[PDB]
Amino acid sequence: REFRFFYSVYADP
Amino acid sequence: SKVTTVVATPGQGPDRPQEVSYTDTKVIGNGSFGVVYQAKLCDSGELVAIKKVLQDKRFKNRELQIMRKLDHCNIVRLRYFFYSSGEKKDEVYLNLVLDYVPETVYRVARHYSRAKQTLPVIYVKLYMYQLFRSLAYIHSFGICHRDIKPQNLLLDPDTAVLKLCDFGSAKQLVRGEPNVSYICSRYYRAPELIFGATDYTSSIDVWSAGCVLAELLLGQPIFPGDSGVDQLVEIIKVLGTPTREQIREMNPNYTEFKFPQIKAHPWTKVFRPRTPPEAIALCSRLLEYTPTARLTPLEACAHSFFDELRDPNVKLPNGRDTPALFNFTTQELSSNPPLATILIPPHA
Ligand SMILES: [Cl-]
Repeated sequence: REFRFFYSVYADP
Repeated sequence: SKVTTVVATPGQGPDRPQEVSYTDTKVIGNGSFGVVYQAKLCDSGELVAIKKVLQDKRFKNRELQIMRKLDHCNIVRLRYFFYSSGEKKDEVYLNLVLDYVPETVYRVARHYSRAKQTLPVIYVKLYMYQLFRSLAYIHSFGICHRDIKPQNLLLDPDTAVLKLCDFGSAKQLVRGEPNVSYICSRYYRAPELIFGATDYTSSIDVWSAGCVLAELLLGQPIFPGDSGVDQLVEIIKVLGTPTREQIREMNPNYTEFKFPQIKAHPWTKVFRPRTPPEAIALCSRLLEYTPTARLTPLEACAHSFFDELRDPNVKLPNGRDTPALFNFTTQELSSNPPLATILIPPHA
């Protein structure tokens, strides 16, 4: 929605 | 274990096709013409991102031709490009193979915003300085990104290296030749774009960069809204009602319209009290109604807000060395060559 990648070290997909 | 081979042309260097092999393919995001894959080059083990773009059979792809001539440490590097099928039947897609950067500035911004914490100012200086460098580089070619936003600012959080990505809206602007006004994403559109101007310059990237700086200082977008009216009201609440001279600098077709009558809110009250005054001073020189009054990217790099980065003793919070900041080229400095006095400190 508002993120580029599904994955990030700062959150959960 | 599945290894895929395609013939592909290197992003830079000679126009010579070569066999490229990659493995460990996995979906990492969405694109307008198909999903975005992560892959690992077999020859080097480097991670790459592969995204699909519709190839126009009439004209050369504007994003491809722009990326093949760009080479800058703060811009995502095009490794290879090739053609293939994809989502829609009977369609040929352009595949852009990019160096993979795992995080963005938006992810870091929301990480601190959710925790009700301020992003440390040293990271604000680093990210914005690298962004203005990438803008000064592409603007020197006459290229305007036209879609500056935190999600398009790739970031390696360990080394604090920033790379500008997504040149799908980028265009070499020619004065006297009109452009579409529907570019740039909500929250970050310059007021002349909200006014539907077809005659605009690369200074729309500088407004968008000012919106990014303000968001990093506020913990939330400075000019939110789902329509241009709601966005314009938030802009007017800060900058005040645009004068008729200012509207003519944006879009003279809008000079006689009825706008909300609001006096400007003081810049020192837009942000929290503990915001560094240099950051506030820089934002006031970026978020200006009159496009020619905004700082150029190279002028922004020399602003006093980034003086800490030119300290010979500046160190990252974790303790690492700061990334490359002063390797300016003649092309990058061409808009104002004698500005290298400030930009290149004596220890560089
Ligand atoms: Cl993101």
